[PDB]
Amino acid sequence: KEVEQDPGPLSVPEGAIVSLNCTYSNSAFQYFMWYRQYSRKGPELLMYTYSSGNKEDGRFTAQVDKSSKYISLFIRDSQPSDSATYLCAMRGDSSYKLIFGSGTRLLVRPDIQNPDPAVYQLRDSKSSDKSVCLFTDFDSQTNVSQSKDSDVYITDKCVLDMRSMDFKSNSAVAWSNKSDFACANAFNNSIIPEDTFFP
Amino acid sequence: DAGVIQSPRHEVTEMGQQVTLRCKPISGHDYLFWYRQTMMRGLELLIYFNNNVPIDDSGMPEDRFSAKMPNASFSTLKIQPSEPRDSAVYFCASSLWEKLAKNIQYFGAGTRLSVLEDLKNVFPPEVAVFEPSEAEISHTQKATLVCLATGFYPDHVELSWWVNGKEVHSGVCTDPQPLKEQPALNDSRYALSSRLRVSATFWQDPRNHFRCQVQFYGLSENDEWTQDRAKPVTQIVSAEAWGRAD
Repeated sequence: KEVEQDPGPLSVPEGAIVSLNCTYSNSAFQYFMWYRQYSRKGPELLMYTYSSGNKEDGRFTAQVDKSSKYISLFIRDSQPSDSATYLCAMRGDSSYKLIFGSGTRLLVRPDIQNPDPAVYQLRDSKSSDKSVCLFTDFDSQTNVSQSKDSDVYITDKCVLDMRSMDFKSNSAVAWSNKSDFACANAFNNSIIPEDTFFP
Repeated sequence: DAGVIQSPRHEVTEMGQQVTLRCKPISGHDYLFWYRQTMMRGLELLIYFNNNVPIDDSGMPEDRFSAKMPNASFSTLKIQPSEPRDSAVYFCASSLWEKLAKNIQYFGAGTRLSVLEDLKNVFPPEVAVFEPSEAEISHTQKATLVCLATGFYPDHVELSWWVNGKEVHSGVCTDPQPLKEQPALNDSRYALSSRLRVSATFWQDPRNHFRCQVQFYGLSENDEWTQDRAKPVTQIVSAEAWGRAD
């Protein structure tokens, strides 16, 4: 009663087709269904199928192959709202007990129409001391790596959406209490586009 | 309409103490399952009942864990005494006979449990709001504020932005997870970041008020605390900033 599933996390661009899948060894498993789990939420049913065949619902197609003992979930035209962990759940007919796979994290990256790569300095409010560098408006085809040492903290990309203006963007943050630390060489260890600024 | 309800949502406690998680399944449903979820073992079934009678307890540990449904609309899961390795998210699920055939279980929002070796490792969060850069406003007719929550443990926190006393989601982005302030140490304090972007004009309005808010889940009333330090209780720490033009 054990099922295999690569945890990922796989990162794909909005519109990309994605493939998730589990494999198992017990032939007793006769029912299969995919659940979806959003960060800090409970799992929610998404798809389910019996024996061999392929169930298609909108952008999702679920399959199962009892011979290969292999189950898959295809998401076409991946949308940001699809970012979550997908868990395959299976069981036999002698019990309603479900067996789950560890689950795969999928991060589908928002497609930002007009990039404007730039890094800024934000001042501490009231009175605090620790430079805070913002890297923003860069395209989703850009990765943000961790800083060499630990005194310089960095958070991965994050997309915000200003629904009032049909506009969205990314941003990563880097802060440190270290003296030599300054924006401009704040993201050195990351492959960033040509754009950068300085006050 | 009303889904599965679990309580409490968060639960931070010291080892050796009893912990009681409760769940209320959906009306009508005569099947109730209990699961646990961790990064290492994944989502695991512990026990499930049918009409208040437990059917499968294979996933239950030894007698330290205990479960039951005294009646059809209430179940309980008890750990006595608790231990660090029991830390996890415990989910309650509920279903019917006909739904289980099509394999549909309805899961509750879950209970995050953290059993610690001792409470002296618990610290609430520090919170700072950093103001936008003049360049970002000149280069673009938009202003991005930034919030930073640091030095908190364990990682039970919920950060939110409030604009003029109202919570705003449009133009917000928070770090999916927190990052350890010192990865080296087996345990370590955490930090989380968030950002809020409004239109340059909105930020330049001297009336608009922006406040970053972080809910932390720590100790409670009965939790002992014999140390000269602001008891690290469940609370809300916040930083703020006002709209300005110049």
